[PDB]
Amino acid sequence: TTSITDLYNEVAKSDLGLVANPLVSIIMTSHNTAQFIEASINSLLLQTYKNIEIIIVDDDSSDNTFEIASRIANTTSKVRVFRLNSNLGTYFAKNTGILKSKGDIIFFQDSDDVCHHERIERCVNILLANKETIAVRCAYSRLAPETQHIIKVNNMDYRLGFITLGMHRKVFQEIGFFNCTTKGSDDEFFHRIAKYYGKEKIKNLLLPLYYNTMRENSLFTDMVEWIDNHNIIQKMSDTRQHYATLFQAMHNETASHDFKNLFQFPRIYDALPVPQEMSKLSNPKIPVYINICSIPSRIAQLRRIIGILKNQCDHFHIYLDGYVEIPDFIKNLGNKATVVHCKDKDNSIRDNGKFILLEELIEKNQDGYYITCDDDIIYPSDYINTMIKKLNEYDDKAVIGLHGILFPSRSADRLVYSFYKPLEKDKAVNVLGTGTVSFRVSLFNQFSLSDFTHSGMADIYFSLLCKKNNILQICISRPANWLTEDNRDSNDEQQTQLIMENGPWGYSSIYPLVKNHPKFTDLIP
Ligand SMILES: O=c1ccn([C@@H]2O[C@H](COP(=O)(O)OP(=O)(O)O)[C@@H](O)[C@H]2O)c(=O)[nH]1
Ligand SMILES: O=c1ccn([C@@H]2O[C@H](COP(=O)(O)OP(=O)(O)O)[C@@H](O)[C@H]2O)c(=O)[nH]1
Ligand SMILES: [Cl-]
Ligand SMILES: [Cl-]
Ligand SMILES: [Cl-]
Ligand SMILES: [Mn+2]
Ligand SMILES: [Mn+2]
Ligand code: NA
Repeated sequence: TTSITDLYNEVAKSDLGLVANPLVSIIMTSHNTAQFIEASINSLLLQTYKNIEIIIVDDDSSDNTFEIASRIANTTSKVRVFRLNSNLGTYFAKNTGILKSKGDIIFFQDSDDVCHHERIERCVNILLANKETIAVRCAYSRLAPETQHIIKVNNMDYRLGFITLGMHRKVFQEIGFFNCTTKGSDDEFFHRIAKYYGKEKIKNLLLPLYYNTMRENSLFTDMVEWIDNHNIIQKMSDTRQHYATLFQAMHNETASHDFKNLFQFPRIYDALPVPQEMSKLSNPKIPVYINICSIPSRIAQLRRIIGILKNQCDHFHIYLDGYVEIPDFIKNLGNKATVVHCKDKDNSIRDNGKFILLEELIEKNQDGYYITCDDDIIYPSDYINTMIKKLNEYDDKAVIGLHGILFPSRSADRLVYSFYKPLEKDKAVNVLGTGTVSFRVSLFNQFSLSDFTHSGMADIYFSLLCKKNNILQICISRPANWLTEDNRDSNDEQQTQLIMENGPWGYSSIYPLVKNHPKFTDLIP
Protein backbone atom coordinates (compact mmCIF):
# COMPACT_ATOMS: atom_id res chain seq x y z
CA THR A 1 1.88 -3.24 -0.82
CA THR A 2 0.00 0.00 0.00
CA SER A 3 1.23 3.51 -0.86
CA ILE A 4 0.89 7.15 0.13
CA THR A 5 -1.10 7.65 -3.08
CA ASP A 6 -3.79 5.31 -1.70
CA LEU A 7 -4.08 7.45 1.45
CA TYR A 8 -4.36 10.66 -0.60
CA ASN A 9 -7.21 9.04 -2.58
CA GLU A 10 -9.11 8.03 0.56
CA VAL A 11 -8.82 11.59 1.90
CA ALA A 12 -10.24 13.14 -1.27
CA LYS A 13 -13.06 10.58 -1.20
CA SER A 14 -14.08 11.96 2.22
CA ASP A 15 -15.72 15.28 3.08
CA LEU A 16 -15.12 15.07 6.86
CA GLY A 17 -14.02 18.45 8.15
CA LEU A 18 -14.62 20.47 4.96
CA VAL A 19 -17.30 22.84 6.34
CA ALA A 20 -13.70 33.50 11.15
CA ASN A 21 -10.23 31.93 10.80
CA PRO A 22 -8.08 31.93 13.96
CA LEU A 23 -4.31 31.76 13.94
CA VAL A 24 -3.04 28.17 14.05
CA SER A 25 0.42 27.58 15.52
CA ILE A 26 2.29 24.44 14.49
CA ILE A 27 5.12 23.54 16.89
CA MET A 28 8.04 21.69 15.31
CA THR A 29 10.91 20.17 17.27
CA SER A 30 14.12 19.13 15.57
CA HIS A 31 17.21 17.17 16.53
CA ASN A 32 19.63 16.19 13.73
CA THR A 33 17.02 16.15 10.96
CA ALA A 34 18.70 18.36 8.34
CA GLN A 35 17.91 15.85 5.60
CA PHE A 36 14.16 15.92 6.42
CA ILE A 37 13.28 19.29 7.92
CA GLU A 38 12.76 21.33 4.76
CA ALA A 39 10.24 18.74 3.55
CA SER A 40 8.56 18.99 6.95
CA ILE A 41 8.36 22.79 6.74
CA ASN A 42 7.24 22.84 3.09
CA SER A 43 4.34 20.50 3.88
CA LEU A 44 3.09 23.13 6.37
CA LEU A 45 3.66 26.17 4.13
CA LEU A 46 1.58 24.35 1.48
CA GLN A 47 -1.34 23.93 3.89
CA THR A 48 -4.83 24.76 2.76
CA TYR A 49 -5.39 26.59 6.05
CA LYS A 50 -3.51 29.82 5.38
CA ASN A 51 -3.52 31.71 8.72
CA ILE A 52 -0.65 29.80 10.31
CA GLU A 53 2.68 30.28 11.99
CA ILE A 54 5.28 27.51 12.16
CA ILE A 55 7.28 27.54 15.41
CA ILE A 56 10.53 25.58 15.12
CA VAL A 57 12.62 24.72 18.19
CA ASP A 58 15.93 22.96 17.53
CA ASP A 59 17.10 20.85 20.46
CA ASP A 60 20.82 21.62 20.19
CA SER A 61 21.46 19.88 16.88
CA SER A 62 25.05 19.02 16.05
CA ASP A 63 24.42 18.90 12.30
CA ASN A 64 23.21 21.91 10.27
CA THR A 65 19.49 21.53 11.01
CA PHE A 66 19.21 24.98 12.61
CA GLU A 67 21.19 26.63 9.81
CA ILE A 68 18.58 25.38 7.34
CA ALA A 69 15.57 26.46 9.44
CA SER A 70 17.19 29.85 10.05
CA ARG A 71 17.58 30.25 6.28
CA ILE A 72 13.90 29.48 5.70
CA ALA A 73 12.64 31.56 8.64
CA ASN A 74 14.18 34.67 7.11
CA THR A 75 12.21 34.09 3.89
CA THR A 76 8.78 34.34 5.54
CA SER A 77 6.90 35.71 8.54
CA LYS A 78 5.03 32.40 8.86
CA VAL A 79 8.19 30.65 10.18
CA ARG A 80 10.04 31.55 13.38
CA VAL A 81 13.03 29.60 14.70
CA PHE A 82 14.59 29.10 18.11
CA ARG A 83 17.47 27.01 19.43
CA LEU A 84 17.94 25.34 22.77
CA ASN A 85 21.62 25.38 23.70
CA SER A 86 21.59 21.89 25.22
CA ASN A 87 19.86 18.64 24.33
CA LEU A 88 16.80 18.55 26.61
CA GLY A 89 14.27 16.42 24.69
CA THR A 90 11.42 16.98 22.26
CA TYR A 91 8.89 17.85 24.95
CA PHE A 92 11.11 20.58 26.43
CA ALA A 93 11.41 21.88 22.87
CA LYS A 94 7.64 21.79 22.30
CA ASN A 95 7.01 23.75 25.51
CA THR A 96 9.57 26.35 24.41
CA GLY A 97 7.72 26.72 21.13
CA ILE A 98 4.36 27.06 22.88
CA LEU A 99 5.62 30.04 24.88
CA LYS A 100 6.84 31.54 21.60
CA SER A 101 3.62 30.77 19.75
CA LYS A 102 0.79 33.25 19.24
CA GLY A 103 -2.09 31.21 17.83
CA ASP A 104 -5.37 30.44 19.52
CA ILE A 105 -5.04 26.82 18.32
CA ILE A 106 -1.88 24.74 18.73
CA PHE A 107 -0.82 21.88 16.46
CA PHE A 108 2.40 19.86 16.28
CA GLN A 109 4.58 18.32 13.59
CA ASP A 110 7.92 16.60 14.08
CA SER A 111 10.76 17.64 11.81
CA ASP A 112 11.34 14.15 10.36
CA ASP A 113 7.76 13.94 8.98
CA VAL A 114 5.39 15.47 6.39
CA CYS A 115 1.61 15.83 6.30
CA HIS A 116 -1.35 16.13 3.97
CA HIS A 117 -1.97 19.61 2.57
CA GLU A 118 -5.51 19.62 4.09
CA ARG A 119 -4.59 18.47 7.62
CA ILE A 120 -5.03 21.73 9.51
CA GLU A 121 -8.16 22.76 7.59
CA ARG A 122 -9.98 19.47 8.17
CA CYS A 123 -8.90 19.23 11.81
CA VAL A 124 -9.72 22.87 12.58
CA ASN A 125 -13.25 22.45 11.21
CA ILE A 126 -13.82 19.36 13.34
CA LEU A 127 -12.40 21.16 16.41
CA LEU A 128 -14.65 24.23 16.14
CA ALA A 129 -17.77 22.30 15.12
CA ASN A 130 -18.90 22.00 18.76
CA LYS A 131 -17.89 24.88 21.04
CA GLU A 132 -17.52 22.50 24.02
CA THR A 133 -14.81 20.56 22.12
CA ILE A 134 -11.32 21.11 23.55
CA ALA A 135 -9.00 19.20 21.20
CA VAL A 136 -8.87 17.17 17.99
CA ARG A 137 -6.63 14.46 16.57
CA CYS A 138 -6.35 12.55 13.30
CA ALA A 139 -4.62 9.35 12.10
CA TYR A 140 -1.06 8.73 10.95
CA SER A 141 0.84 6.22 8.82
CA ARG A 142 4.45 5.06 8.96
CA LEU A 143 6.33 5.31 5.66
CA ALA A 144 9.49 3.90 4.17
CA PRO A 145 11.33 7.03 2.93
CA GLU A 146 12.69 5.31 -0.19
CA THR A 147 9.62 3.51 -1.58
CA GLN A 148 6.73 5.68 -0.22
CA HIS A 149 4.97 2.47 0.86
CA ILE A 150 2.95 2.06 4.04
CA ILE A 151 4.61 0.26 6.92
CA LYS A 152 1.60 -1.31 8.62
CA VAL A 153 1.51 -0.86 12.40
CA ASN A 154 -0.19 -3.84 14.07
CA ASN A 155 -1.69 -4.69 10.66
CA MET A 156 -3.47 -1.37 9.93
CA ASP A 157 -2.73 1.22 7.24
CA TYR A 158 -3.44 4.17 9.55
CA ARG A 159 -4.25 4.68 13.23
CA LEU A 160 -4.89 7.56 15.61
CA GLY A 161 -1.76 9.20 16.99
CA PHE A 162 -0.71 11.85 19.50
CA ILE A 163 1.47 14.04 17.26
CA THR A 164 -1.69 14.78 15.25
CA LEU A 165 -3.24 16.56 18.27
CA GLY A 166 -4.66 20.02 17.93
CA MET A 167 -6.13 21.97 20.80
CA HIS A 168 -7.12 25.38 22.07
CA ARG A 169 -4.30 27.38 23.62
CA LYS A 170 -6.22 27.58 26.91
CA VAL A 171 -5.34 23.92 27.63
CA PHE A 172 -1.78 24.76 28.60
CA GLN A 173 -2.64 27.47 31.15
CA GLU A 174 -5.44 25.34 32.67
CA ILE A 175 -3.62 21.98 33.12
CA GLY A 176 0.01 22.91 32.41
CA PHE A 177 2.57 21.92 29.81
CA PHE A 178 4.05 18.70 28.48
CA ASN A 179 6.12 16.71 30.93
CA CYS A 180 9.79 17.22 30.06
CA THR A 181 10.76 13.62 29.40
CA THR A 182 12.40 12.19 26.29
CA LYS A 183 9.53 9.88 25.30
CA GLY A 184 5.99 9.01 26.33
CA SER A 185 4.75 12.42 27.48
CA ASP A 186 2.37 12.80 24.54
CA ASP A 187 0.48 9.73 25.79
CA GLU A 188 0.53 11.35 29.24
CA PHE A 189 -0.64 14.79 28.13
CA PHE A 190 -3.39 13.24 26.01
CA HIS A 191 -4.78 11.40 29.03
CA ARG A 192 -4.26 14.53 31.13
CA ILE A 193 -6.68 16.41 28.87
CA ALA A 194 -9.17 13.52 29.00
CA LYS A 195 -9.16 13.54 32.81
CA TYR A 196 -9.67 17.29 33.16
CA TYR A 197 -12.07 17.95 30.25
CA GLY A 198 -13.62 14.51 29.60
CA LYS A 199 -12.64 12.27 26.71
CA GLU A 200 -15.88 13.05 24.83
CA LYS A 201 -14.45 16.55 24.24
CA ILE A 202 -11.59 14.92 22.26
CA LYS A 203 -12.86 14.66 18.68
CA ASN A 204 -11.30 12.03 16.40
CA LEU A 205 -10.96 12.62 12.65
CA LEU A 206 -10.19 9.08 11.44
CA LEU A 207 -8.34 9.95 8.23
CA PRO A 208 -4.68 9.32 7.23
CA LEU A 209 -3.41 12.92 7.19
CA TYR A 210 0.02 12.57 8.86
CA TYR A 211 2.93 10.63 7.38
CA ASN A 212 5.57 9.46 9.84
CA THR A 213 8.96 8.78 8.31
CA MET A 214 10.45 5.47 9.41
CA ARG A 215 14.11 5.96 10.36
CA GLU A 216 16.33 3.74 12.47
CA ASN A 217 17.35 4.60 16.05
CA SER A 218 14.50 7.13 16.35
CA LEU A 219 12.56 7.64 19.58
CA PHE A 220 9.82 5.07 18.91
CA THR A 221 12.23 2.32 17.79
CA ASP A 222 12.13 1.48 21.53
CA MET A 223 8.76 -0.20 20.84
CA VAL A 224 9.37 -1.80 17.42
CA GLU A 225 9.43 -5.44 16.36
CA TRP A 226 9.98 -6.07 12.65
CA ILE A 227 8.01 -8.85 10.96
CA ASP A 228 8.57 -8.30 7.22
CA ASN A 229 9.28 -5.29 4.99
CA HIS A 230 5.63 -4.08 5.30
CA ASN A 231 4.67 -4.74 8.94
CA ILE A 232 5.91 -4.03 12.47
CA ILE A 233 4.54 -4.55 15.98
CA GLN A 234 4.28 -1.57 18.34
CA LYS A 235 4.54 -2.80 21.94
CA MET A 236 5.52 -0.73 24.95
CA SER A 237 8.96 -1.38 26.41
CA ASP A 238 9.62 -1.91 30.10
CA THR A 239 10.78 1.67 30.72
CA ARG A 240 7.78 2.95 28.73
CA GLN A 241 5.31 0.82 30.69
CA HIS A 242 6.80 1.91 34.02
CA TYR A 243 5.85 5.44 32.92
CA ALA A 244 2.35 4.54 31.66
CA THR A 245 1.45 2.90 34.97
CA LEU A 246 3.03 5.87 36.74
CA PHE A 247 1.03 8.71 35.19
CA GLN A 248 -2.22 6.71 35.19
CA ALA A 249 -1.98 6.50 38.98
CA MET A 250 -0.89 10.15 39.04
CA HIS A 251 -3.96 11.15 37.01
CA ASN A 252 -6.22 9.55 39.63
CA GLU A 253 -4.36 10.84 42.69
CA THR A 254 -3.47 14.41 41.63
CA ALA A 255 -5.95 17.18 42.34
CA SER A 256 -6.84 18.57 38.93
CA HIS A 257 -6.22 22.17 40.00
CA ASP A 258 -2.59 21.16 40.71
CA PHE A 259 -1.76 19.91 37.16
CA LYS A 260 -1.18 23.57 36.28
CA ASN A 261 1.55 23.73 38.97
CA LEU A 262 2.89 20.15 38.80
CA PHE A 263 3.75 20.57 35.10
CA GLN A 264 4.98 24.14 34.92
CA PHE A 265 7.48 25.27 32.31
CA PRO A 266 10.46 26.03 32.30
CA ARG A 267 11.74 23.58 34.93
CA ILE A 268 14.95 21.95 36.17
CA TYR A 269 13.65 18.96 38.18
CA ASP A 270 11.63 16.03 36.90
CA ALA A 271 7.91 16.44 37.51
CA LEU A 272 7.62 12.65 37.88
CA PRO A 273 10.29 10.18 39.09
CA VAL A 274 11.79 8.59 35.97
CA PRO A 275 15.03 6.79 35.09
CA GLN A 276 17.84 8.78 33.51
CA GLU A 277 16.88 7.17 30.16
CA MET A 278 13.60 9.13 30.32
CA SER A 279 14.93 12.59 31.28
CA LYS A 280 17.58 14.99 30.00
CA LEU A 281 16.90 17.53 32.75
CA SER A 282 19.84 18.90 34.73
CA ASN A 283 18.41 17.46 37.97
CA PRO A 284 20.83 19.35 40.26
CA LYS A 285 21.73 17.27 43.29
CA ILE A 286 22.29 20.56 45.19
CA PRO A 287 20.06 23.65 45.45
CA VAL A 288 20.04 26.37 42.79
CA TYR A 289 20.39 30.00 43.89
CA ILE A 290 19.64 32.82 41.42
CA ASN A 291 21.04 36.22 42.46
CA ILE A 292 19.99 39.46 40.79
CA CYS A 293 20.24 43.19 41.40
CA SER A 294 17.62 45.56 40.00
CA ILE A 295 16.71 49.24 39.76
CA PRO A 296 13.22 50.74 39.33
CA SER A 297 14.12 52.13 35.90
CA ARG A 298 13.92 48.51 34.64
CA ILE A 299 10.87 47.10 36.44
CA ALA A 300 9.26 46.02 33.14
CA GLN A 301 12.40 43.96 32.49
CA LEU A 302 12.60 42.52 36.02
CA ARG A 303 9.00 41.29 35.78
CA ARG A 304 9.86 39.27 32.67
CA ILE A 305 13.01 37.79 34.20
CA ILE A 306 11.35 36.59 37.40
CA GLY A 307 8.58 34.89 35.43
CA ILE A 308 10.96 32.86 33.27
CA LEU A 309 13.42 32.00 36.05
CA LYS A 310 10.86 31.40 38.83
CA ASN A 311 10.74 27.61 38.25
CA GLN A 312 14.36 27.49 37.03
CA CYS A 313 15.69 27.64 40.61
CA ASP A 314 15.10 26.75 44.25
CA HIS A 315 15.70 30.24 45.67
CA PHE A 316 16.14 33.91 44.74
CA HIS A 317 18.15 36.69 46.35
CA ILE A 318 16.82 40.02 45.08
CA TYR A 319 18.55 43.38 45.69
CA LEU A 320 16.31 46.37 44.95
CA ASP A 321 18.34 49.59 44.58
CA GLY A 322 15.99 52.57 44.84
CA TYR A 323 12.55 50.94 44.61
CA VAL A 324 9.73 52.80 46.33
CA GLU A 325 8.28 49.51 47.60
CA ILE A 326 8.77 45.82 46.86
CA PRO A 327 6.77 45.17 43.65
CA ASP A 328 3.80 42.84 43.85
CA PHE A 329 5.46 40.09 41.80
CA ILE A 330 8.54 39.86 44.06
CA LYS A 331 6.77 39.35 47.38
CA ASN A 332 4.41 36.98 45.55
CA LEU A 333 7.45 34.69 45.49
CA GLY A 334 7.33 34.55 49.28
CA ASN A 335 10.03 32.39 50.82
CA LYS A 336 11.55 31.62 47.42
CA ALA A 337 12.97 35.19 47.52
CA THR A 338 15.32 36.66 50.12
CA VAL A 339 14.75 40.30 49.19
CA VAL A 340 17.07 43.14 50.24
CA HIS A 341 15.48 46.59 49.88
CA CYS A 342 17.76 49.65 49.74
CA LYS A 343 15.90 52.97 49.44
CA ASP A 344 18.87 55.30 50.01
CA LYS A 345 21.10 55.40 46.92
CA ASP A 346 23.95 56.35 49.31
CA ASN A 347 23.75 52.99 51.14
CA SER A 348 24.03 51.05 47.86
CA ILE A 349 26.77 48.68 46.68
CA ARG A 350 24.92 48.21 43.34
CA ASP A 351 26.02 45.20 41.21
CA ASN A 352 28.08 43.72 44.08
CA GLY A 353 24.72 42.50 45.47
CA LYS A 354 25.00 39.43 43.23
CA PHE A 355 27.51 38.05 45.77
CA ILE A 356 25.80 38.85 49.09
CA LEU A 357 24.40 35.33 49.34
CA LEU A 358 27.79 33.83 48.43
CA GLU A 359 29.25 34.86 51.80
CA GLU A 360 26.29 33.45 53.76
CA LEU A 361 26.34 30.13 51.88
CA ILE A 362 30.08 29.64 52.46
CA GLU A 363 29.87 30.75 56.10
CA LYS A 364 27.03 28.26 56.69
CA ASN A 365 28.88 25.63 54.58
CA GLN A 366 25.74 25.28 52.43
CA ASP A 367 26.42 24.16 48.86
CA GLY A 368 24.56 25.08 45.68
CA TYR A 369 24.76 26.30 42.11
CA TYR A 370 25.32 30.05 42.35
CA ILE A 371 23.99 31.99 39.34
CA THR A 372 24.17 35.76 38.85
CA CYS A 373 21.86 37.70 36.52
CA ASP A 374 21.36 41.28 35.38
CA ASP A 375 18.02 43.03 34.78
CA ASP A 376 18.64 43.96 31.10
CA ILE A 377 19.00 40.40 29.72
CA ILE A 378 16.29 38.12 28.29
CA TYR A 379 17.02 34.62 29.53
CA PRO A 380 15.68 31.70 27.43
CA SER A 381 13.61 28.87 28.85
CA ASP A 382 16.58 26.46 28.70
CA TYR A 383 19.03 28.82 30.45
CA ILE A 384 19.50 27.17 33.85
CA ASN A 385 19.43 23.64 32.39
CA THR A 386 22.15 24.62 29.93
CA MET A 387 24.42 26.30 32.49
CA ILE A 388 24.30 23.45 35.02
CA LYS A 389 24.87 20.92 32.25
CA LYS A 390 27.91 22.80 30.96
CA LEU A 391 29.20 23.11 34.54
CA ASN A 392 28.74 19.36 34.88
CA GLU A 393 30.68 18.86 31.61
CA TYR A 394 33.81 20.15 33.41
CA ASP A 395 32.89 18.19 36.58
CA ASP A 396 31.93 21.45 38.36
CA LYS A 397 35.63 22.35 38.69
CA ALA A 398 35.25 25.59 36.64
CA VAL A 399 33.13 28.71 36.32
CA ILE A 400 31.13 29.18 33.12
CA GLY A 401 29.70 32.35 31.66
CA LEU A 402 28.57 33.89 28.38
CA HIS A 403 29.90 37.48 28.21
CA GLY A 404 33.65 36.75 27.95
CA ILE A 405 36.67 39.05 27.72
CA LEU A 406 40.17 37.92 26.77
CA PHE A 407 43.15 40.25 27.13
CA PRO A 408 46.59 40.49 25.56
CA SER A 409 49.31 38.77 27.56
CA ARG A 410 51.67 41.79 27.39
CA SER A 411 42.09 49.26 25.90
CA ALA A 412 40.92 48.19 22.42
CA ASP A 413 43.25 45.16 22.28
CA ARG A 414 40.73 43.04 24.21
CA LEU A 415 38.71 40.36 22.43
CA VAL A 416 35.06 40.54 23.53
CA TYR A 417 32.77 37.53 23.15
CA SER A 418 29.45 39.33 23.65
CA PHE A 419 26.74 37.24 25.31
CA TYR A 420 24.24 37.90 22.50
CA LYS A 421 26.88 37.06 19.80
CA PRO A 422 27.71 33.47 18.80
CA LEU A 423 30.62 31.30 19.94
CA GLU A 424 31.13 27.93 18.28
CA LYS A 425 33.23 26.16 20.95
CA ASP A 426 34.00 26.66 24.63
CA LYS A 427 36.84 29.15 25.10
CA ALA A 428 38.61 30.00 28.36
CA VAL A 429 38.75 33.72 29.13
CA ASN A 430 39.99 36.16 31.78
CA VAL A 431 36.78 38.01 32.77
CA LEU A 432 33.13 36.88 32.62
CA GLY A 433 30.24 39.34 32.74
CA THR A 434 28.48 38.67 36.05
CA GLY A 435 25.06 38.99 34.45
CA THR A 436 25.63 35.53 32.97
CA VAL A 437 27.90 33.41 35.22
CA SER A 438 27.30 30.14 37.07
CA PHE A 439 29.40 27.99 39.40
CA ARG A 440 29.39 25.57 42.32
CA VAL A 441 29.87 27.17 45.74
CA SER A 442 32.20 24.43 47.02
CA LEU A 443 34.94 25.73 44.70
CA PHE A 444 35.56 28.36 47.40
CA ASN A 445 36.54 27.70 51.01
CA GLN A 446 36.36 31.29 52.26
CA PHE A 447 34.76 34.51 51.09
CA SER A 448 34.11 37.99 52.49
CA LEU A 449 32.16 40.62 50.57
CA SER A 450 34.35 43.29 52.22
CA ASP A 451 37.02 42.38 49.64
CA PHE A 452 34.73 43.79 46.89
CA THR A 453 35.80 47.35 47.64
CA HIS A 454 34.41 49.65 44.92
CA SER A 455 31.12 49.21 43.05
CA GLY A 456 30.50 49.31 39.30
CA MET A 457 33.18 46.75 38.38
CA ALA A 458 31.97 43.49 39.95
CA ASP A 459 33.10 41.60 36.84
CA ILE A 460 36.76 42.44 37.50
CA TYR A 461 36.89 41.63 41.21
CA PHE A 462 35.30 38.24 40.48
CA SER A 463 38.09 37.35 38.02
CA LEU A 464 40.61 38.20 40.72
CA LEU A 465 38.71 35.86 43.04
CA CYS A 466 38.87 33.12 40.42
CA LYS A 467 42.54 33.77 39.68
CA LYS A 468 43.64 33.82 43.33
CA ASN A 469 41.77 30.50 43.89
CA ASN A 470 43.21 28.77 40.77
CA ILE A 471 39.74 28.72 39.19
CA LEU A 472 39.21 28.85 35.42
CA GLN A 473 36.60 31.00 33.64
CA ILE A 474 35.02 29.29 30.63
CA CYS A 475 33.03 31.11 27.94
CA ILE A 476 30.58 28.46 26.75
CA SER A 477 29.30 27.84 23.24
CA ARG A 478 26.00 29.37 22.18
CA PRO A 479 23.91 30.35 19.13
CA ALA A 480 23.47 33.98 18.19
CA ASN A 481 20.90 35.78 20.35
CA TRP A 482 20.39 32.89 22.75
CA LEU A 483 20.37 35.74 25.26
CA THR A 484 19.42 39.25 24.16
CA GLU A 485 19.41 42.81 25.41
CA ASP A 486 16.42 44.86 26.53
CA ASN A 487 18.08 48.16 27.43
CA ARG A 488 15.03 49.97 26.01
CA ASP A 489 16.57 53.47 26.18
CA SER A 490 18.15 52.97 29.63
CA ASN A 491 35.67 57.68 33.47
CA ASP A 492 37.09 54.19 34.02
CA GLU A 493 40.11 55.35 36.06
CA GLN A 494 39.56 52.79 38.82
CA GLN A 495 38.88 50.19 36.11
CA THR A 496 42.34 50.30 34.53
CA GLN A 497 43.96 50.61 37.97
CA LEU A 498 42.66 47.31 39.37
CA ILE A 499 43.72 45.34 36.27
CA MET A 500 47.45 46.12 36.17
CA GLU A 501 47.87 45.78 39.94
CA ASN A 502 46.85 42.10 39.77
CA GLY A 503 48.68 40.92 36.64
CA PRO A 504 49.50 38.84 34.64
CA TRP A 505 46.63 38.26 32.17
CA GLY A 506 46.22 36.82 28.68
CA TYR A 507 47.01 33.18 27.96
CA SER A 508 49.79 33.28 30.57
CA SER A 509 47.05 33.58 33.21
CA ILE A 510 44.98 30.77 31.65
CA TYR A 511 47.58 28.18 30.65
CA PRO A 512 48.59 27.17 34.23
CA LEU A 513 45.03 25.87 34.73
CA VAL A 514 44.63 24.19 31.31
CA LYS A 515 48.08 22.64 31.72
CA ASN A 516 47.67 18.98 32.75
CA HIS A 517 43.86 18.53 32.83
CA PRO A 518 42.59 16.88 29.60
CA LYS A 519 39.02 18.25 29.76
CA PHE A 520 40.34 21.84 29.62
CA THR A 521 42.84 21.10 26.85
CA ASP A 522 40.72 22.60 24.05
CA LEU A 523 39.59 25.71 25.96
CA ILE A 524 42.71 27.78 25.25
CA PRO A 525 43.43 27.78 21.47
O1 LIG B 1 16.53 14.84 21.79
C1 LIG B 1 15.68 14.86 20.90
C2 LIG B 1 15.19 13.73 20.18
C3 LIG B 1 14.27 13.92 19.24
N1 LIG B 1 13.75 15.15 18.90
C4 LIG B 1 12.73 15.31 17.84
O2 LIG B 1 11.58 14.62 18.22
C5 LIG B 1 10.82 14.40 17.02
C6 LIG B 1 10.27 13.01 17.11
O3 LIG B 1 11.38 12.16 17.38
P1 LIG B 1 11.57 10.82 16.54
O4 LIG B 1 11.55 11.18 15.09
O5 LIG B 1 12.80 10.21 17.11
O6 LIG B 1 10.22 10.03 16.89
P2 LIG B 1 9.61 8.72 16.15
O7 LIG B 1 9.72 8.95 14.66
O8 LIG B 1 10.52 7.61 16.63
O9 LIG B 1 8.20 8.60 16.68
C7 LIG B 1 11.75 14.63 15.84
O10 LIG B 1 11.37 15.75 15.08
C8 LIG B 1 13.13 14.72 16.49
O11 LIG B 1 14.02 15.61 15.82
C9 LIG B 1 14.18 16.29 19.56
O12 LIG B 1 13.79 17.42 19.34
N2 LIG B 1 15.13 16.07 20.52
O1 LIG C 1 22.68 51.91 40.69
C1 LIG C 1 22.70 50.79 40.18
C2 LIG C 1 22.95 50.51 38.80
C3 LIG C 1 22.94 49.24 38.37
N1 LIG C 1 22.70 48.17 39.20
C4 LIG C 1 22.71 46.79 38.66
O2 LIG C 1 23.89 46.55 37.94
C5 LIG C 1 23.65 45.43 37.04
C6 LIG C 1 24.16 45.78 35.66
O3 LIG C 1 23.86 47.13 35.31
P1 LIG C 1 24.24 47.61 33.83
O4 LIG C 1 23.43 46.87 32.83
O5 LIG C 1 24.22 49.10 33.77
O6 LIG C 1 25.76 47.10 33.68
P2 LIG C 1 26.72 46.93 32.38
O7 LIG C 1 26.04 45.91 31.50
O8 LIG C 1 26.82 48.30 31.75
O9 LIG C 1 28.01 46.41 32.98
C7 LIG C 1 22.16 45.15 37.15
O10 LIG C 1 21.90 44.08 38.05
C8 LIG C 1 21.63 46.50 37.62
O11 LIG C 1 20.35 46.41 38.22
C9 LIG C 1 22.45 48.37 40.55
O12 LIG C 1 22.23 47.48 41.35
N2 LIG C 1 22.46 49.68 40.97
CL1 LIG D 1 17.71 31.22 19.76
CL1 LIG E 1 7.61 9.67 22.41
CL1 LIG F 1 11.84 24.60 42.02
MN1 LIG G 1 9.79 10.83 13.71
MN1 LIG H 1 23.92 45.76 31.05
NA1 NA I 1 10.42 34.94 10.10
